[PDB]
This record gives sequence, structure tokens and C-alpha cells, in this order.
Amino acid sequence: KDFDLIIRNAYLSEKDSVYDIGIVGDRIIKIEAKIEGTVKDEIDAKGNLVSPGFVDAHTHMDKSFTSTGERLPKFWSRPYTRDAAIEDGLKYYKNATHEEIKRHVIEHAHMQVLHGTLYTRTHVDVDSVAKTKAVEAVLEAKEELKDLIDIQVVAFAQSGFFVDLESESLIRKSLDMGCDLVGGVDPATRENNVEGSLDLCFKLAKEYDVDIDYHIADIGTVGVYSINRLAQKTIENGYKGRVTTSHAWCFADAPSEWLDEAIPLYKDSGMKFVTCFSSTPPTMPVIKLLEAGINLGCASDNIRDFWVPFGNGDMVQGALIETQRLELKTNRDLGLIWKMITSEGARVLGIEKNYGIEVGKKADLVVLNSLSPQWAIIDQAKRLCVIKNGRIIVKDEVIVA
Amino acid sequence: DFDLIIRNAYLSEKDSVYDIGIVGDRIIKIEAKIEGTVKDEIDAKGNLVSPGFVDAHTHMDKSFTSTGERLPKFWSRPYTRDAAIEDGLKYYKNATHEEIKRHVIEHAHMQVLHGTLYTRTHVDVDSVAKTKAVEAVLEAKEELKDLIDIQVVAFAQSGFFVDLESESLIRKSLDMGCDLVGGVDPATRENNVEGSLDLCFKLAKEYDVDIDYHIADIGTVGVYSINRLAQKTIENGYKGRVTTSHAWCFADAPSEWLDEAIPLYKDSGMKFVTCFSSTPPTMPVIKLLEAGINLGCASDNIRDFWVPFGNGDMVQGALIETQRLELKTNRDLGLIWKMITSEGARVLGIEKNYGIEVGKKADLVVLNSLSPQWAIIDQAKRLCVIKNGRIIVKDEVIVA
Ligand SMILES: [Cl-]
Ligand SMILES: [Cl-]
Ligand SMILES: [Zn+2]
Ligand SMILES: [Zn+2]
Repeated sequence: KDFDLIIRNAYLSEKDSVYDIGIVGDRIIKIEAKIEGTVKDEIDAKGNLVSPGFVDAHTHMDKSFTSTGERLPKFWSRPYTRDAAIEDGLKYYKNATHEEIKRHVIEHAHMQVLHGTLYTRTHVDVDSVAKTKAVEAVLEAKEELKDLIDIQVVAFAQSGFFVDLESESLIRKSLDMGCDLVGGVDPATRENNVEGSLDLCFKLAKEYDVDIDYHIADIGTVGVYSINRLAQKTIENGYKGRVTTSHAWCFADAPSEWLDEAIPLYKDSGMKFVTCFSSTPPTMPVIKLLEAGINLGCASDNIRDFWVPFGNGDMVQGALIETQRLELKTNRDLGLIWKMITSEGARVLGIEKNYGIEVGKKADLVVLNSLSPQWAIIDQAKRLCVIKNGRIIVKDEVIVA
Repeated sequence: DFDLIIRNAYLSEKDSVYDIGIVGDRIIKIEAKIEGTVKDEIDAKGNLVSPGFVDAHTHMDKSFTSTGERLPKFWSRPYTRDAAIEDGLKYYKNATHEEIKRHVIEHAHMQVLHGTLYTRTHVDVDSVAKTKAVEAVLEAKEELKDLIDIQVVAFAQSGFFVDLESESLIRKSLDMGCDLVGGVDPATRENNVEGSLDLCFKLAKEYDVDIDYHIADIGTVGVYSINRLAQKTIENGYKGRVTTSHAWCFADAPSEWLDEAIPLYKDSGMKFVTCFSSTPPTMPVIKLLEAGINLGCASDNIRDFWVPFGNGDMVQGALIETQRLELKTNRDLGLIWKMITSEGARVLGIEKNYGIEVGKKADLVVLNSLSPQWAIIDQAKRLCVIKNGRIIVKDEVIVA
């Protein structure tokens, strides 16, 4: 048969028209208004949007769903602070077993693929209590999940390199076990040492030739200062394009001139950013960042744990959440958010060359029940079909892999 | 014996699981186990059963006018009140009775699918819509009465002192049977705060109806406008009969302005509605509720030239509010749940017949989640909706 799979009547946003999509193995082979030829399996999109797989650029699969199990969410009789949530992890990771972490990771993944997410980058706690236990469970589950979702794994020193002094050796080990990236947390208010926390991160990154994804959630000028130091060291170390800053809440409350002055530094350093829809500050200058050409992806962050009680692993729900946080309504703006959950996330992850609905690219696709990006955000219809490596893995809200 | 029993229903106010027995349109028995079987039963399977959600502010008449193309119509340009007013005037020129009616019913069906059984809609009354939109809404309201209770506000969307035909058209609308009267922005729309408000109260007293005013003006001008409204509420003997919609101004006005006004609002019995399509992120929602202010919640417009969004789903709206307002604790999520239920009931005036208690209306929603908190978080679809003791929704289908 000429194609292994054809998608019929697929509206493609980037072309603003309806096409048949022909697939062989794990690749898109043909995109034509009508495809002639024999074919093994077919899906009719019926004039609706077909999209590349959504990118969830920042998750914590390892400690997800730990809030579940009772009538009320566990942990949430008290308000969120970073330091208190760090203490809850340490206590949780004391008795947590390999298999239950694994189970949580797989559950998290299944929930994501059900919503059309086919690429994620997760961080995993590495500290003196979790040790490499959580890393091992994640890497193992990642192996089992490879026909459903691509996972990048950040060795994440959640307690601080200069607070928990066992962090440096545990991370080295985690990187040797095969984690893809390295990152720490809040150089200023967590580490109390900006130059040293950052220099150490770059040293470890260069030793194992891995990219970097840093949690910088500190607000105000202290946050912008921290990100500036990071971007400057990015250049000094020859790591242009290899560094991501997660959160960057500080862009919301720091004076706007601080960001205006830093933008050229961010472009020069190839600095990439991820805003999580469970925390994007309402005054975050998201539109402004994108119009200035900054690479800004989007993400669930934590899901149903002791940091964040929320989460459905659904980036289309997350897109709606961002329109509301940021008070957007125009079709153009809703389109920029759609880019955030797709092609911007691809760039953050480094996979842009194989990403998109174009001849030659990976047959990783989502058939939606809505007419357009805008309409999908608005109506929140469930996914009709999910396709990974040219194979149907989701149909009718069931994982059929 | 019972016309209907709901089995294994978790009830939040009691924090326990119960069977619920219903006869006609009333709840008759709430017991841990109800002895005997009946023809019509629903098993909630340990999940939350809730009173019907209240969507305290909608515009059913002009809903879904954005639909019909690949991209939402109207939204190639940004929102301003005045521009959206002009779009309505143009839309209402050629709009027919039946098309408005169709939109109203569609809106209602969408709402009941999500467990909303009570709504208050505003309907445009001005020199182009005239009473055409009122007539279509009232008619559809009559057809929908087995699905959802509707209150209808005669709403002078263009301004009493801007469109001078408004006063007579509203009087007519009220005589046709609209339940409430309201205007818009006494300051930046009417350019006359004392007169726009005094006229609204005159019309209200002529027809003995309650009031629901759109005050979206920001800052001190908004708070000042609401203060004048609350003060006239007292002067006119209308304590408890006045609702202020939006009140965005509580978000940006200095906090001391609100602190000083709160006793006035309590004295006047002022009621408020925040719409989840616009609640400002710094709106002091929690603070209002802890001070004992009655604050309901609402979709506002749905897929029109004011708001492109909307699914008429208050549980989705509750999630939206947690994100706008940055709430996470179980207590705070519980206050939002109150906003979409019992607070809305109070705004609408129906609290005596509202709740899952013996004696109250058998208007209920069987959810697929364990608790208010878990429902907000997981957004599971509704299992069953019951209105006047009859099943009207099952497995996402309207079965009435
Ligand atoms: Cl330093
Ligand atoms: Cl005045
Ligand atoms: Zn994180
Ligand atoms: Zn309104």
C-alpha cells in the first residue's frame, strides 16, 4: 500500500487550508489537497484542525499525583511557599519507593498523551534524601514510554547546591545515569550565592556536555539580576542556545526598563524561557517577549502534588488558562498562545527541525474536534485522535497503544 | 413512595455520604440508607452531588454571534466597551426574532449540560433592538422552564442619557414582564451619575422590580459610582434589592476606599457579581467574602462581540477564578465553590428554596468527582442533571 496512514480533511493553521496528509512509517510524506492512492489505515479529521504534538516544556513527573487519595487534596490546608514545599518533598522522598515514583511518572505521561502532548521535559529531584532513586525510576519509566511520548530529563538540584552539600556529587551521578540536562534553583534567595551556584552549574554541564534548565522564580530586580548573570555566563562559557530559564516571574514586577535593557542580552545569549500556566503572573509581558523575538514556551509545572494542587496535563486547557491570566481576546493573541504550546516549545526543547506538519517531518500529530487554534482554546473540545511515530496511540479518549 | 432516589451521594455541607429521596419537585429524605427500591434511581457512586450552579450574569440574547467561521468573528480588533456597543447596534439592526430565540435556547442547553439550573440574563434595550430582543428572550424563557430558571434584566445598554428613547423602551420591557432593571456606567457612559441612578430607581419603583447595574468603570470613579448607588439604595427603601455587576474598580482603587465603603454595602444589603471572563487578578474576592459581602459569579457574555470565550460551565469558571486570583488552599477553593452555588442563589433571591436539604427544591447535579475541590481541579464532566425532581441530563445528553 502506498501509505501506511492518511489523515483526511485536515485543516492546517500554518497554511490556512484543508489537506490530506499521507504518512509512511514515522514520517510525513505527502500533504496535498486530495491524496490518490491505496492506504492501510485512515482517519477523517472532517475539516477540523490537525496540529503537531503539544509541547509541555516543564513538568515534575517524579512527584506528581502525590496529593491524590482522599476526599480533599492532601497538603493544601496551608498556603504555598517554596521552602515549605521543599520540606514536604524531603519528607515524601524519605519513604517513597522506586515503583510508586515509576507509577506516578507513567500516570502523568498517559494523562499528557490523552491530551495530545507528545513531548515533555521533566525535572527530577536530586538531593540527599531522594539521592538518585527518583532519577532511576524516571529513566526506567521513560524507556517504557518511548512509543507514547518523548521525554527530556533534567537533573534538578531542588534543595540548592550550597544548602545541601551532597548535591554536586549526586547530580554528577545522575548525569552519568543519562539525564539530558542539568539545573538548579534560585541562585539568590535559595543558594545565597549567585556567582558560585551558577558557575558550578556550568561546570557540571560542560563535564557531561548537557544543556541547562534553571528554576529562577525570585521576583523583582533580584530575579532579573540573576537571569542577567546567567545569560552573561552563558556567553562566557560558549553555551549560546543551550540554556533555558524556567518561570522568570520577575519579568512581571521588575521595572519594565530592566527588561527592555536585558532583551538584547537574552537574544545575544540565545536565552530560552518557559512560563508555566499554573503560575504565569497576570502582568507577565508574554506578548511583548514574543514580539521582541524571544523564545518562550509553556508548561504544566507540577501536577497534583505539594507545590501545585491543580493539573490535567492538558496544554489546550493551559492555553485557555493563559488567555485568562493575561486577559487576551484577539485572534492574533490567541494564535501566539497556540504557538507557545507548539512550535515555541519545540524550539525550547531543541527539536524544531523535525517539528511541524510539513513534508519530511515526524508523523507526531493531534486531530482535534475544533475548527482552529482559536476555537480549540475557546471550546476546549476533547481530542479526536493522537498519532505518535505514524501510529495511532489515542482514539476516542482511550490509549490504544 | 419516592419518584426518584439518588444513591451514594457525597454532600459537602454534611461531609458524608447519603441517599436522597425525592417526590415531585422536592427533597423529602436524606438518610444514610433509604429502604426500598423505586423505578427511577441514580447512583452517584460516592461522588459529590451539588445543588444546581448559579450563573448570575449572562447575555443570552446576543450569545454565539461570534460563531460561524474558521476564526471567531469580531476579534481582529481589541475590546473596548464603546466599540462593542456599536457592534451590538449594527448586529441588532437586521437580527430576527427567531435567530435571537435560537441563540437563547442554545445558550440555555449549553448551561444545563454543565449543571447550571439558574441564570440571570440581561437583554439589550435601546433604539435599534427596541423590545425585539426582550420579546424573543421572554418567549424562549417560557419554552425553557422545565430546564432552567431565568431572570431577565431590562438593560439599557446604550445609556439612558445617551440614547434618549431608552426610558420608554425600558418601561415597555418591564410591562412585557422583565424581572429586573439596570443600566451601565453612570460616570463614563452616561456622563451623569445622580440622574442615571435616580431614573433607574424611579423605573424600578414604578414596576416594583429589583435592580442589577453594570458598573465596570475602574478606579475611584467606579467606587464612587457604587457608593452613590448604595446610598440611594437606602434612601429609596431598596435594601437587599440591588446588585452591582462587575465592580472591577475594587481591584485598582486604593484599598482604603473599599475598607470605608464595606459598612455602607452591608447597611444597604448591596449584592455583587464578578464574571470569570473578567474578574481582575487583584480583585479582593476572598476579602469581600470574609467581610460577609454577598458575591456571586457568572459567565458574562458567551461567544459574541464583547467576549469570544465561553462554555457556560461554572465549574470551568471556578478553575478560571483560582488561576486569575492565584488560589490553591482547600479553604479558598471552597469559597469559590460557594460563589458558583449558594452565593449566586442569594444574589438571585432564591436562598430559601436552595440547597441539598429536606424541604428544598430537587434541582441537583451529580458530579464525577469526589469534592468541590477535586471537581474544580479535575474538571470531570457532569454525570447527571436533575431539575424539578426530573432527570434532564444524562451522559452529556439532554434527555428532557
Ligand atoms: Cl554572588
Ligand atoms: Cl453627577
Ligand atoms: Zn518547576
Ligand atoms: Zn454584562
